[PDB]
Amino acid sequence: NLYFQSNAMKTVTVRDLVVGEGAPKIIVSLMGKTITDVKSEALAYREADFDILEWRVDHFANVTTAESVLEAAGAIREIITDKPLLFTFRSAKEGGEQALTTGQYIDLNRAAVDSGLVDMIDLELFTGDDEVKATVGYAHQHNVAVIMSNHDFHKTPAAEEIVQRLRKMQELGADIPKIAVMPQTKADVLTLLTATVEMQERYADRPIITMSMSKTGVISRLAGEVFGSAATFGAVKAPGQISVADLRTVLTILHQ
Amino acid sequence: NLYFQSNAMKTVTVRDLVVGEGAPKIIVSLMGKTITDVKSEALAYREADFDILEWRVDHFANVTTAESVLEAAGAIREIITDKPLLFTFRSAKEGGEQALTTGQYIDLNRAAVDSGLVDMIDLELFTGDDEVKATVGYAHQHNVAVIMSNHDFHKTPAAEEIVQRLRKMQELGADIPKIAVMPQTKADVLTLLTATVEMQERYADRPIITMSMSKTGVISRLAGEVFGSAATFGAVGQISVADLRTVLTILHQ
Ligand SMILES: [Mg+2]
Repeated sequence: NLYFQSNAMKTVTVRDLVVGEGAPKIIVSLMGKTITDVKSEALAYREADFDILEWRVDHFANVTTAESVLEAAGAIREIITDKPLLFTFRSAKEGGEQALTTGQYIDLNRAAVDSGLVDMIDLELFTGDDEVKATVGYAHQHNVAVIMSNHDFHKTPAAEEIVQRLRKMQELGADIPKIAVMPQTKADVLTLLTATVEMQERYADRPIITMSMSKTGVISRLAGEVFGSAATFGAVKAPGQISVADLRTVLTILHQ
Repeated sequence: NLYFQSNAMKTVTVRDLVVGEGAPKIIVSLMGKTITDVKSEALAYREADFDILEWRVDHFANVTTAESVLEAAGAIREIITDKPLLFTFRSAKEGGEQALTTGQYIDLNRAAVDSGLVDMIDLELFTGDDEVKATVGYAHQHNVAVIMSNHDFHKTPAAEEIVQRLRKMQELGADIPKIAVMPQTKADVLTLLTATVEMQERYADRPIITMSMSKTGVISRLAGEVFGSAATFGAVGQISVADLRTVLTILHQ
């Protein structure tokens, strides 16, 4: 556990991966219900050309048993030994598969920070300012980086509001602010790109991750190098996801 | 000559190619100075995967000699027998390599129409309203389609102005309005895409082609299926024709 960050090139370096420099990094997510399912996925992903491995812990059936989470994290880390591992429990409020109280959610993340098996944790911006601040501090004290997140699965907020949220994430100490929004029109995709550009230009001093969801928003997953998003999600493995192989092809074609 | 057009799906069909439907089409350009150069380019492009061949006539040294231009169109057509051929003299004012009087430019396009060898001509929006109306009429009377164009190589107009130009092209009878603008900032690229969406959804009853130039605007060359541009330019920072098709296919699903 040790990561670096620079406000000159606006980068975060974890496990030798420099987020915020060069081409957008590909994040793939593990969604298994059991420990063996998580291993099957990790084995299947090991060959794929991705950069960061995200474990969606809300899909894990035994998330309330500390020993089981630790065992599954340990199993992933022994299959994917050199790529950064991001621990993500998506809350029910923001589309996650299970529900946990605020207290449990914070304890889960603190336990993931303690394990030494994860390089990063995902904390939701709207969890509560006191709780967010406390958990960011704890993660940082253990050399664990924080991706702070916010999702709107049904609409796209005004560009100014998207910018405001990303700024608040920086205010709260996020190492990498992250926002995903849902377009209802084609203009909404451009609104998300506008917000990304404005944030990068006016306020960002670290990498940021942004996305417009659905088939309509797929260009937001491809044009990060120009518009300013530092990472993008792909499936190894709906009609609005793009395969990791195809994402890598496009990113390479667009790389400058 | 023969082409079709439909305001239902907003398409123009020329030599079996349906512009405005499915994935955006790829236009490649011939830039040769001599008929021999033009022939070599066309031969080299013949086995590339592109949809429309554009002849950039302003690059042609013998443009003022009517028989030379006709012989060169004939030579291209012998090599590229199945793809639509777009005849384009880019004027000096809009970045073209040579200068012609308005009259000479109109005579050149009329001669192209008369040849029967070209499927489409490019006419510049700002050529002059009387001349544009007369030449669109002439092309149409001979079943030649018109791509009406406008370029700004140094800046991006306001979104409303981009839309206004595209609407004016429609009003003047363009089969396919086309605009290419240069971004000075990242936001300018988004302004071009915004204008594209606005035009296509609110006013267009036919295909439109839009582009934000430079490496910064590459996304405008890839995302036409969603935002509304019907075609994009490639060559056989710039993305190649092979790579362009790869990405367009990926986005088409
Ligand atoms: Mg169309």
